[PDB]
Amino acid sequence: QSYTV
Amino acid sequence: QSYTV
Amino acid sequence: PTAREENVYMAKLAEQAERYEEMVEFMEKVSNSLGSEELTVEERNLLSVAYKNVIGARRASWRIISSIEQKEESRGNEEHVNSIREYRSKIENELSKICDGILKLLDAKLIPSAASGDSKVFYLKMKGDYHRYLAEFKTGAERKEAAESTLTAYKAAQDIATTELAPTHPIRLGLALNFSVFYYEILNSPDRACNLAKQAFDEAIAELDTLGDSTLIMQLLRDNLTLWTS
Amino acid sequence: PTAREENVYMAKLAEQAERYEEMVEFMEKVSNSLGSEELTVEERNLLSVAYKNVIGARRASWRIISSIEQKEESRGNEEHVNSIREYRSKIENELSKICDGILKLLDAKLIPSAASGDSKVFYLKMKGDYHRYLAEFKTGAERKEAAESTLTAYKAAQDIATTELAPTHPIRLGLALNFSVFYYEILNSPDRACNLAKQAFDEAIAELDTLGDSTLIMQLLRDNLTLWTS
Repeated sequence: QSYTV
Repeated sequence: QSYTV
Repeated sequence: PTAREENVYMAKLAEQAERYEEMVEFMEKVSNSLGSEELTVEERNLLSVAYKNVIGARRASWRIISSIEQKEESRGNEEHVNSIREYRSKIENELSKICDGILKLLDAKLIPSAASGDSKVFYLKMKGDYHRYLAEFKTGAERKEAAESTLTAYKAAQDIATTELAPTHPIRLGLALNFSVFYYEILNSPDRACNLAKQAFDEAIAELDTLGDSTLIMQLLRDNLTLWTS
Repeated sequence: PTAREENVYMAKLAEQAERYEEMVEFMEKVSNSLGSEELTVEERNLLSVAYKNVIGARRASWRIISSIEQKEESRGNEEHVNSIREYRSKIENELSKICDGILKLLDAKLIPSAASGDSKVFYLKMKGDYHRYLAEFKTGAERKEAAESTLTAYKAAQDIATTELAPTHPIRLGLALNFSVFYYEILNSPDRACNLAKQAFDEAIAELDTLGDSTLIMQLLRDNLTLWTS
């Protein structure tokens, strides 16, 4: 999991 | 509101 | 590898996934599938955590929507007030149904199955708690009867607890904590509230000092006691 | 005091009460009630926050239930694995339905209504995002087509963004952030991921230094970039 917006 | 459990 | 067994395991996957409505369902299957025996301490606590989370989300929303309706009714903004109340009714409806489901289960299966002082006080305190949630939003003749059912259940719970459980027992201590919150917040009687809370705290302190989670609840009685003396 | 107007106000009470499913419903009413005009920036962001919260709760549960199935399949515990997968299917089912609902709305109403570079990239990035959530759990021929739809939508979004929006524009920066996460996590191609993320970050840095939330997203590109170079 990586950051997304 | 008071604490309850 | 039994049905009871698999429903308990599913209830615990539901708890990890935070799908509390499903957790409630799996635990009712468990609970309605019992004969003369009662729920284990684990199963009972799982049912209780499931209902508490299903009702708490609605209580949290009810407080928010209610604090907004009050700010808006205070600025005389009538169109927003109708919109907010209609939203609030929808929430009160889910709160009545949730309570109705655990209160029916308590009268029909749980309470009749309670064979020891631990389980009796546990289910009776629970019965007191859900009638109390009904009272937090109800208003007239409805409030008066929710309040009466509450008082009756807590008293029955306290009779047993007082005579069969240690004052440091977390279920007895939690009963005192919730019963005194009832006096304070539903019955708007701060003095009966402080008296009951302080007596239970003192009895626990007394026992700890002579005979040896009960720690967390006691901090909570103290937090409420100071909060109220202000 | 109009229907559109009242649905937007209800959507905002739903957001405060954290009843996101209802928030989604109120915003679809809004969105399906529009003629040739598009949603305001406020309405579009409300629809988007509603869907994001409805899908995120299921993605969060899917990760939890999936991490457990893997630990248990690793100890060769077969009965728990069947129970966990059956739980996981239930969740995948809600994830497919949620995605299907916003993807149909994008093709039927939103995208055809997009009249400016801001809204076009916004809806196309969204289309890319929901096909990507489908790909995180799908597995075969299904994964390949979710992945293809994803890549197609992001590319269409990037074409517009690159030529019509500033590199410091939060929608363009968010597109780059999500598009590069797609390369990294669905396509397991860390190099295309780092390249795309770094190019977008640099172009933003370049513009800030000469021409003058875009701050938060840039921190996020950087956090992903270092996370990946490890």
